[PDB]
Amino acid sequence: GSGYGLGLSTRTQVTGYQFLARRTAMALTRWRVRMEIEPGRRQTLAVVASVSAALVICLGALLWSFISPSGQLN
Amino acid sequence: GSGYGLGLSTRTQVTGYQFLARRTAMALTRWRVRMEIEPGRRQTLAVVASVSAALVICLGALLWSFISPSGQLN
Amino acid sequence: GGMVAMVFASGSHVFGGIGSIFPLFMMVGIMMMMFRGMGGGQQQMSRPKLDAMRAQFMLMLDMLRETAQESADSMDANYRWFHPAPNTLAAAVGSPRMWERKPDGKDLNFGVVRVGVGMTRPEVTWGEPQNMPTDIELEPVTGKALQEFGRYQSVVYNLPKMVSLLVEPWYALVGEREQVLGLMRAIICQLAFSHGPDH
Amino acid sequence: GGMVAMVFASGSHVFGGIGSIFPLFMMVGIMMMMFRGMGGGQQQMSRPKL
Amino acid sequence: VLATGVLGWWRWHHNTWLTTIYTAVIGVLVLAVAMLLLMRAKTDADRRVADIMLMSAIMPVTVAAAAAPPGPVGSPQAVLGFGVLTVAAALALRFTGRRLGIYTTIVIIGALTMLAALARMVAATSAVTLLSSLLLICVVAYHAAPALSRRLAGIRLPVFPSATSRWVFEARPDLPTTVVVSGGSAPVLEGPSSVRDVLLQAERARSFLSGLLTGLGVMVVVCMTSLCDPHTGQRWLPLILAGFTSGFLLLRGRSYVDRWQSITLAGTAVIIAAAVCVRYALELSSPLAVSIVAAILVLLPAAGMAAAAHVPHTIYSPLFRKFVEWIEYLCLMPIFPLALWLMNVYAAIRYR
Amino acid sequence: WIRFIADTERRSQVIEHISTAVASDLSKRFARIDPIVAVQVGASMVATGVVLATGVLGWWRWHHNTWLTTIYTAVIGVLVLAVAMLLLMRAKTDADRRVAD
Amino acid sequence: LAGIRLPVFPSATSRWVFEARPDLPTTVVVSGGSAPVLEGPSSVRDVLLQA
Amino acid sequence: VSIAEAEEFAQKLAQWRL
Repeated sequence: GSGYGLGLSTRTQVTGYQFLARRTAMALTRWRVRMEIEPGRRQTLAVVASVSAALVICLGALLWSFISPSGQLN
Repeated sequence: GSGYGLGLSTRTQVTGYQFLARRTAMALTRWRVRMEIEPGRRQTLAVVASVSAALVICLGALLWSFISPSGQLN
Repeated sequence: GGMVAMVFASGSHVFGGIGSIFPLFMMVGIMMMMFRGMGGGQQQMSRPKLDAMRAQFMLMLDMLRETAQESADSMDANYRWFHPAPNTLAAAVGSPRMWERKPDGKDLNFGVVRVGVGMTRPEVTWGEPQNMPTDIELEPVTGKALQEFGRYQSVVYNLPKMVSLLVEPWYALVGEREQVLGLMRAIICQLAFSHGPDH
Repeated sequence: GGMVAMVFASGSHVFGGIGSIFPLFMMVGIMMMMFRGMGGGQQQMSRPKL
Repeated sequence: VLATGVLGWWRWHHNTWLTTIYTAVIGVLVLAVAMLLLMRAKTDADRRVADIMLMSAIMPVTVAAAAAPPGPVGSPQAVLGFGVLTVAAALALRFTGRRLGIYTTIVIIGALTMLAALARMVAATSAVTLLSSLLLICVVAYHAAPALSRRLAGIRLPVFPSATSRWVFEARPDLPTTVVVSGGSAPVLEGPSSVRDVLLQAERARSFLSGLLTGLGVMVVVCMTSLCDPHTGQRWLPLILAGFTSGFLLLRGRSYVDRWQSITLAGTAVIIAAAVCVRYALELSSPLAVSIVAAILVLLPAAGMAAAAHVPHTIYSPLFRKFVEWIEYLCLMPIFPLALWLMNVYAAIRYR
Repeated sequence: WIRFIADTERRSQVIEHISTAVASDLSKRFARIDPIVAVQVGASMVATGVVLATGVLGWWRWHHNTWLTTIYTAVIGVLVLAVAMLLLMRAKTDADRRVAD
Repeated sequence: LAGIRLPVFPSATSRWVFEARPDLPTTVVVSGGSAPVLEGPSSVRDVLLQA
Repeated sequence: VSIAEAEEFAQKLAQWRL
């Protein structure tokens, strides 16, 4: 039938699927769909922020490695 | 009903409550509410500015500690 | 690229090996900024607002669903009240519901007999949406939503089906004896409970 | 800033005059994109107005 | 199960092949009975019995394989054991379609422990590193839990360009399905096949999530309680990490409306604190340490009951409600930056 | 026993958009958390805590059988007992009594 | 400290009702001035003491 | 309906007249 298989797709369809995915994900944990506020987005974004901050500090360490190395003995 | 518990809240509601509070604080001291001018906020900001000015001087001293190190018992 | 080459031509060789990670990440970040697409003051269409419009449309559609369901419950109770199941008729013999049917024109249930259950079209009357966008102008999410809504919410399931004696000279029952005689026995007792020998 | 600073620790000091014009001009290009990034306006809604 | 226990205790003190050889037959026998019961079982009562026996067979088969390698017990034995356990549980689940909860729990603890032991097998690495990695994987896993639970239950989300055609409002509606009952042999129709199946999927979804949370809860308590140590330098670093982790889970609980799901999150948050208190008193035993621990261990839960009783009948202005919410996001943010410090990543690169 | 058994025949009900459908059905088959249960959870945890406190305090005496263990445990007993008394006197339903017990 | 409580927001879970049945007035009594009297709703009457 | 159910129903109805 229709809708099956690996057909083509568009950018408006990608967001459309994510909209239904969030709304159904909310219904399983809160059993209601009002979605006056959309907390899934924020809780996810908080993780992404966490990962980004770790990498930023890590590169800082790489930056200092060239500025003041350990090989300058004697 | 009645808004019991710790439910989520919209940013539009936050200023709404804070507005009703300021208006109520004025009634207790000035016994009127026309509020041609709102001195409550003006008076409050001046304190925030003083504390802010004090923190800036501390950063200056902390910065000075890195420019010319020395020490005292602590 | 001019900066890296100049540093390399100058003989520093500092960016050799892992140091190249700095130019590499920088080049990628610049590419993402210039690949973000159109975002303007008039070109306001973006996910944060399209989702809101999507969210607003889904919420309004459910209230229409509630209105239909409320009307549907009213029809179930009414039809059962007029055409009960054959097994419930035995106890009801003493009740005033027996021999209740009348032929005097206003009683539309005269000559109608319950034969089973099935699908039927509700009493609601749906109005077509004004200013409908063409197929290429339709937003995908609201399209299937409104499309599926019309198919399922246009009929009500498990309702009592009926046949009328006033419509045909005969009704040929074709199937195995047990089915044919089984239903006829159901038809006979239904008629007998709802209509008197005077009719 | 890090990309530039890393070269000074190596001592090549290739920047200054001829070399500096690249990072100097390059810095403006980045700021110019964010300005285009903040496009639109004039809706005029604000906390003091509400 | 007791039989496998003494046989396990022997293998931990004696290197002989006895346990692995002798246990195999024990499992096959129980498995056969279980097989016979599953073929013969018809009622729900039978199912309870059948499920119990089948579950009982997986335990011996697991330890039998785990005891197969020679020499001192270690990483190799665990990899084999937890692997087949995972395989056994998954297979049983796929074909049985019952007891979704407990099996799912086994699958997760099996899978995650298998990957952990393998790393120690293939590379020396370190315990602190193997544990910290599990903590981070779990933190992201908690956010995915609602999504995995959607796909595992078979929920599908159709999206297509309306068959590349206009809406057909007047299409013939779908034909209703017919059903019967054992006692109530008279058939009756209940509705469309496309809609009725969704009802079964939903309770399965609820079932996977409940288990999925439980499996994850177990892993974090084991991991968090091992990372902290009373002798290691900068003692407070791994300890504060347990605090933010507990806070995050405790506040996250208000996101779940189910009775047991919400409680399990809270229980998980509390047990993490209790388990750390005990470890801090047994080692480095001293009068001041035990005095303070005993108080925390009774006051902490005492404060909770107080909060539990008073919050439900009071009113709070929006400004405070907005404040308790942000505590969660502020607690999540430091987890990754702190975990890498405990793993020594910044020093290793800085001393490249 | 002779009994009257009512008719259960009624219309079927269908919701097509999957998210709303999942919420509607899932909301009837299970029970949401409530304040009554919350109080019982609190009572259970505090009980578990004090039994854990006595466990560790009771282990310390094997190495230092000093007055600390008895002195420390005695005050805990008094506080808990005092609270229960007020609860017993204030109780209105069996749920409250379970809490007190 | 005085018990002033700001009005609660409806949190967008209900529609506005323009005329629900009004709040019942409250009665008061005194021993010497034995005749009972009424003066208004509880929600309003308390403000005169809170201030 | 079976013959027994019909006769049962029929016997109940045979008890009444206008």
